[PDB]
Amino acid sequence: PVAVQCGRLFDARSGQLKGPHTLLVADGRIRQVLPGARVVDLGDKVCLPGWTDLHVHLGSQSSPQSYSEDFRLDPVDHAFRAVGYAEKTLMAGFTSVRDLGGEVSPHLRDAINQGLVRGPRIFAAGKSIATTGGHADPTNGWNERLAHLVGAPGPAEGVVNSVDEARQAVRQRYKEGSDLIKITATGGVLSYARSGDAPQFTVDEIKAVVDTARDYGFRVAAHAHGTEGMKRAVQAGVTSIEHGTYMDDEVMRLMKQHGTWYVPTFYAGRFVTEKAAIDGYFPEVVRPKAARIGALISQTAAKAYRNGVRIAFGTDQGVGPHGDNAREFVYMVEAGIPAAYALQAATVHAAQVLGVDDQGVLEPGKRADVIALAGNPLEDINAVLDVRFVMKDGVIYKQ
Amino acid sequence: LVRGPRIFAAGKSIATTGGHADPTNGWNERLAHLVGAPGPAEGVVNSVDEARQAVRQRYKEGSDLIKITATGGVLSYARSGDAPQFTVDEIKAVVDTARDYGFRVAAHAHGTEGMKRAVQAGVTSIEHGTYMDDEVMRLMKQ
Amino acid sequence: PVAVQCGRLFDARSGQLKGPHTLLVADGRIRQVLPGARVVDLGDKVCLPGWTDLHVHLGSQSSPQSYSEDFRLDPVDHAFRAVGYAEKTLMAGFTSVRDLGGEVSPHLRDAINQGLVRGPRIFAAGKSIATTGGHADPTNGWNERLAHLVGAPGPAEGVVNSVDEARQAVRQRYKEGSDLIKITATGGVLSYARSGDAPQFTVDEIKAVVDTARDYGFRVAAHAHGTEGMKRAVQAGVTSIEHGTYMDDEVMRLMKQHGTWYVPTFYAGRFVTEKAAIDGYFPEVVRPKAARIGALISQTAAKAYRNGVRIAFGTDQGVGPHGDNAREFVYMVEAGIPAAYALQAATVHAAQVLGVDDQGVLEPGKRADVIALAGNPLEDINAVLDVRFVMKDGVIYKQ
Amino acid sequence: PVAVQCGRLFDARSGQLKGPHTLLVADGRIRQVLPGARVVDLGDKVCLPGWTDLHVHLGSQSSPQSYSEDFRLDPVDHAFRAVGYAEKTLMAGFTSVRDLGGEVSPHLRDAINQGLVRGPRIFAAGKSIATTGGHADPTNGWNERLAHLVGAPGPAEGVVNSVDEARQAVRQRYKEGSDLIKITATGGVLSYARSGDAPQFTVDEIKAVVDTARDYGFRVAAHAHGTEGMKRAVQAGVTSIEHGTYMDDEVMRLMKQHGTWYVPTFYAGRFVTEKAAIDGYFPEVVRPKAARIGALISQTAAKAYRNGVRIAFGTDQGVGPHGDNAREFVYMVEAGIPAAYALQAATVHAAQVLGVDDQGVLEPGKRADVIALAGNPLEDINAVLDVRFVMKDGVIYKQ
Ligand SMILES: N[C@@H](Cc1ccccc1)C(=O)O
Ligand SMILES: N[C@@H](Cc1ccccc1)C(=O)O
Ligand SMILES: N[C@@H](Cc1ccccc1)C(=O)O
Ligand SMILES: N[C@@H](Cc1ccccc1)C(=O)O
Ligand SMILES: [Zn+2]
Ligand SMILES: [Zn+2]
Ligand SMILES: [Zn+2]
Ligand SMILES: [Zn+2]
Ligand SMILES: [Zn+2]
Ligand SMILES: [Zn+2]
Ligand SMILES: [Zn+2]
Repeated sequence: PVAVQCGRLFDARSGQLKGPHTLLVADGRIRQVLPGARVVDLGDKVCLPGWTDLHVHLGSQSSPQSYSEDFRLDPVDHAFRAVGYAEKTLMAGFTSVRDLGGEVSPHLRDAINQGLVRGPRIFAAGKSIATTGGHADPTNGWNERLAHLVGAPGPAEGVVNSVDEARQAVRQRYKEGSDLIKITATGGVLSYARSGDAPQFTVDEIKAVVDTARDYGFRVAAHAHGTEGMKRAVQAGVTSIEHGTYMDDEVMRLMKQHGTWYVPTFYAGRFVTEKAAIDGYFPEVVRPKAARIGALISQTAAKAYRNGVRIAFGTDQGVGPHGDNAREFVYMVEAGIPAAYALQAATVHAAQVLGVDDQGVLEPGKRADVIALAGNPLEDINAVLDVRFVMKDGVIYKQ
Repeated sequence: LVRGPRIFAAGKSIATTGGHADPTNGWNERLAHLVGAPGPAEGVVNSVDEARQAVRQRYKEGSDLIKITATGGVLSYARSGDAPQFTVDEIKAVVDTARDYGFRVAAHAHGTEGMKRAVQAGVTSIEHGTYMDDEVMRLMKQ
Repeated sequence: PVAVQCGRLFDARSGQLKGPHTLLVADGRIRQVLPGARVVDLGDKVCLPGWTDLHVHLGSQSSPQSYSEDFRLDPVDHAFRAVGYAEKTLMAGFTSVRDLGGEVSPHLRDAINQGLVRGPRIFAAGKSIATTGGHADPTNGWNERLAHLVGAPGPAEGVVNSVDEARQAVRQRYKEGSDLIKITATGGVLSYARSGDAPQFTVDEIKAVVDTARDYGFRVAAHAHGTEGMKRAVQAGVTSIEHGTYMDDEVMRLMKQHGTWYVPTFYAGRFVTEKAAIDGYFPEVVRPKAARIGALISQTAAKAYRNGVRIAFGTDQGVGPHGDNAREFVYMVEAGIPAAYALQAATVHAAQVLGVDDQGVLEPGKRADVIALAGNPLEDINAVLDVRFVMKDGVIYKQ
Repeated sequence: PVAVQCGRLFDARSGQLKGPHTLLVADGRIRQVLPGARVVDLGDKVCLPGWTDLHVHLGSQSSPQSYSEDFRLDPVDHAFRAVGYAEKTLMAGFTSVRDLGGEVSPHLRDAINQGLVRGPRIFAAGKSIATTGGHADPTNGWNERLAHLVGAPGPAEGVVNSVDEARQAVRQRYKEGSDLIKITATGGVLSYARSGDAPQFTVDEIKAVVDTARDYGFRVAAHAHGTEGMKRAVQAGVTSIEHGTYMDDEVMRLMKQHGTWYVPTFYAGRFVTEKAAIDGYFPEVVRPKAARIGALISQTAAKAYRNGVRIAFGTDQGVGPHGDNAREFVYMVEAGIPAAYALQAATVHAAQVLGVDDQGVLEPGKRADVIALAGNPLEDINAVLDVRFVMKDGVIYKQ
């Protein structure tokens, strides 16, 4: 039971910044909010709800040695790195994340929930579902010998080629403690494959995935660059679309009429655009796709925002360095999106994307996830780069 | 050889991947890798043809009837307890295959949706009926 | 470039407590000691070299649920616990440990060396070498189905039955990044096997293990309860003997003539004796062995010390809770061993056991592992339970 | 707390029949014997210690359908028969048995010890150790397809071909919960192999088996028909020899000097001789061996007894029907062995063969295994076929 006196409070529901306020917190919930036991004085700081990043990969981080780790490193090394990654993510002001791929994240979520390590609240997708040769196929680029001693990946490994295999893959993800489902509808940039945006799912397979996920209470996120795969994913009924690179007017209309959420991920596009100029950083098959696809996200996201498509906050950290997520906010404001909507997309719209109602706004009966900033972010957007106070579930982690 | 009652045996219970009767729930990655993904011979089905093969495999092993788990359960090492784990097509395939071999089908069900699917497919008995409601009651009576 | 000013200093080379001293720490080494840049002041505290624990298992900790973790838990789950275990071990005053079994410990050592997590300096053995049905056999207690699924373990898994297999197992431990070798010469208490002290190695096999390890520059530690297996291990040429449970005068003469080190591990025996009186804590096949064997270590260690057998500090944490290793000191003093020798066995004798010469004494040119206690340990031993200052390699971790 | 009053008592230590006696049974042991709480009255019956059968196979019983059960029956089907087999064996007067082969018998021993089923006290050997193509090879007679499916058996399956393999096989039998070791030194009758008495072990392999078993505290029993293999087994140091079919003067001298025990098994030879005259009962490869070898046991056992070879009681039930083991007594008497020695071989010599000292004679401080006969066995041996009172460990199972 504590009382946090905030000099200025940001309302995520209305998007407006209020004046001095007091928050009485008990049992990890916001017990009461008073306009105008232990006292926490942040009377010269701007208070906000904890941020949510809807696209992270806490089990990896890009480096020049990435494309060999799968042959040299064990999951235990990735877990030891993920401890520091999760600590840096929590200290940057993000009290919740959605992990969109990786088999160490559910274990890390269990460890954080038990109290062994510090970090955010993780909504884990587990292994991403793909087709043969797809963006998430775990055998792309392997020679004949390794592929022969591995075998052709199947539904247990996340690779499907029919409706029944898609059903089995969704059920296998449920068996392993996943919180949601992730599919790759088209090709990608960082995969060891020729194509970058070709459609890799049929409408029947995506419909089977969505129908199976509805039975287990799972939401489906879709990775899509090309227009045809994005259209198939939207018409099948996925909840969110990732990177939306080649989105057009018909896809925009379908998104608006369906209510699908859009996650642009400015940070990943800028990172892959900058890192493709360095010789030898990416493999020769990856570099042209990175150079071509990275420099379109800002334009596509600005066009989608101007047309009324619902946009939510997500960065794809795992390509960029963990702990620098808030820079995305800056990229959102220099692309023509107002700062208030940018903060709403990380606080109140992120909860709608996640399908929960116990977080997002500083209201009674909700989780006590509170952060504070030195400066007011509605005038200068760089103020989000200096987080002073972090509290999660009523426990103070930075003060 | 021994004393006891007259036994009508069902054998291994048919389930889906991660179901209440899945024999690999809660096993770590190593044991599950040396076991492999259970299939129709092990009682785990994910399609109509797999359900047909599972019913025929139970017949091959001298079963007297068929047992399926339509929803989740309590004592299983799985997260859910009543979520629907069978599609209507799979249960219909199970019942149609069992009718050919003279088998009756018993269904384990806690949640309402799985119970409704099992009843509308044509199972003989429903087990534990935990979240039964008025519509399921009417369907069972009819 | 720091200078630490201690009110009283302990000399591990001689076993006496000196007066005020100043130590100049630069580049991670002890540069120069002065009788009587930045200044650290511990003028009311007693300064000592950092302790070494020669028997730990940082990848496990005994609990009521232990004997099922082999079927329900993954290595990443163990690594997430090992992070906290290592943090507690380092914080308790132990800047160096010798891990005597486990496949996670080398990865934790690499992570600590890279700076990802905090912990002591680890000398890891990796997998322990045993025979078929031995104390360290990873398949003991499994049913026929699982045992057929995995197959009979061989030299790669650490199970040997001949001279060539022992050679290959030593080379396989070298291939996996081990710093030393560990064998189980007899049966044990916590294994799922019927015997507790029967001889499980032949002289030829142990000689082959020692001869192979000598080529690769390793030292061999042997776990031994029974007199025949321990005699075989001593006569083959192992470096240290663990738990010495049924040691007698012929064995004592052999160790005195051979120069073998002895590690009693009071804490493990006391812990198993206490836990054998709780119903259901241990399996039914384990409880009688624990009750019989636990209550003999104290007497055997005292009677070995009275005859002049060289004794080194070890606890077997992993059986007891990590971070409580200093309590072993108390068990050493109440058994008739002077506190000066108890501290020397953990500082200067531990370095001799490890085979290194860059640690153990606070002398110029050696690593700067310095701990400080509030009270004086040479009058009351319980003062070892309150560590106030911990420094390792020149970096302060507690002050 | 019971008192049993017997009209006449047999002294197994001396071989004489005493007069009336009273035995006080408390806590499962014989407490005190009186010449001349609850009272059990057997005043018109002869009291004896419970018998021991040193050669049984409680997991099988010979039948016309035997040589197909390896392909159509599961172990549970055998356990359900073993329940009744053990009940009949205990009810026939045998309170202790030594099982000389089978993977179900250790489980039956555990079940009887836990009290789930009724039966005698079992000393089980587990799998029998043989060489490639040996009498106990579990793959003899299979076609190429099945043999390729299972693969060539190794030490885990009980087949050895070298010293290290024999060591590993002994350790593997120890790992599976065996109480002793069993090897087949020569060929046999009931195996699906060409030979019946050829030497199938080398001296080095048997010496390795014996030396390994001595470390783990086991005794070794060797099945042997031919003189070369039996000589090798005797000179290596086995504890007992089974069936002794082609024993000669040199072998007899070797057993007399070494102190080896001899188990003739009259019943098995008589049964195979009787069943070799029925068409189709045995396979064509088995019938000539049975007809040749069965009709030599009686003569060999009698002529071995005349030379002073120590003889112990054994039948090989599993070949003949369980519960008819006492008939062997008759076969012993008509072959020239006195009834007193026949009873001593089953009571006091059996304990020496087993290596235990808590059974065999009705003396204070020993287990209370007491049987009673209606008639006097020292005048008519057929009285052993009518057992009226059976008690084991102080619990009355028949009265
Ligand atoms: N994960 C994305 C990275 C990316 C995002 C956005 C733009 C460009 C690249 C991919 O590999 O396809
Ligand atoms: N077998 C049932 C047990 C049960 C029956 C009825 C009610 C609750 C539990 C299950 O695990 O689901
Ligand atoms: N590792 C030892 C534990 C132990 C140490 C000392 C005494 C008793 C037990 C064992 O299981 O055998
Ligand atoms: N087990 C013996 C049976 C037997 C015993 C005695 C004489 C003849 C046969 C065998 O098959 O060889
Ligand atoms: Zn993506
Ligand atoms: Zn991604
Ligand atoms: Zn049920
Ligand atoms: Zn040990
Ligand atoms: Zn140990
Ligand atoms: Zn035999
Ligand atoms: Zn036999």
